[PDB]
Amino acid sequence: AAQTNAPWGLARISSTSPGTSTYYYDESAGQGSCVYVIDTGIEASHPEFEGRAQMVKTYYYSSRDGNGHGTHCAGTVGSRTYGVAKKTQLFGVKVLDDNGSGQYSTIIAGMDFVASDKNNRNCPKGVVASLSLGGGYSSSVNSAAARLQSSGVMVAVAAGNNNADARNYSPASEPSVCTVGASDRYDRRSSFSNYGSVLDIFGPGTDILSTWIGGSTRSISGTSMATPHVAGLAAYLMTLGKTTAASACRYIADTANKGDLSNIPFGTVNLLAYNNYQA
Repeated sequence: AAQTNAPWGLARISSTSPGTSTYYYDESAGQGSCVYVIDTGIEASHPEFEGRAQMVKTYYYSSRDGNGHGTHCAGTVGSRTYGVAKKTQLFGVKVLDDNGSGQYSTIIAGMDFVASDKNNRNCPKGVVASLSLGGGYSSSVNSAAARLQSSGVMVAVAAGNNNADARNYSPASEPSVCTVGASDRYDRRSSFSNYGSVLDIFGPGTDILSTWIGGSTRSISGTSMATPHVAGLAAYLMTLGKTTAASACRYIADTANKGDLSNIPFGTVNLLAYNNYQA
């Protein structure tokens, strides 16, 4: 399938070169997979989600996304226009308040929630969780992400936006999950992207158009935007049967575009997420 005039990041993930604008992908499109977006919520009524999004859990007075961040990330995973995996099921877990903040204890509870809640959902092609969040190093936060991954969920986490080594941030620094840095449309490391040996992969993160609250759209930047590209890619590849939740991060790294990014510090992987779809 071909989506013309796609957001640059979608075109990038199906291309061997920057500078194109059509996204190419297998029409299976993540059907039968599920992606949890652990964030500020999801405006599931947005026409872009086509009834495929729902809130399953909140720790606050509402499950609604009063911020926009979670809706934007969910849009990059799975919206009809802005999403990588256009037929996946999206499940929102609101661990962040409407200012975008959340206690680590709530975030941990949300990860353990997903590890159990997947047993209440129909996801025959597999389960992914996208975590566009983080703070300073915490062994307990890393352990929660490790448990979620161990339970059979492909966990993708943001590297962070500090232009620093991600070893000092959580859950970015957890070895067993997929830690995602950000790139721009010219294949440069995004100016804010964290780096370091703990990164597994880069995805599009600068000037990413996606869904927003109030039935709208906007373009924002962050490793928060790169992470759902990778989460959606994992769901898409799992639906194709090419990989599993336990092996998808390694598979994405195996099949990435290699050596094409600029300003990657010595010792950080130079790998850009790529669907290897041959139309």
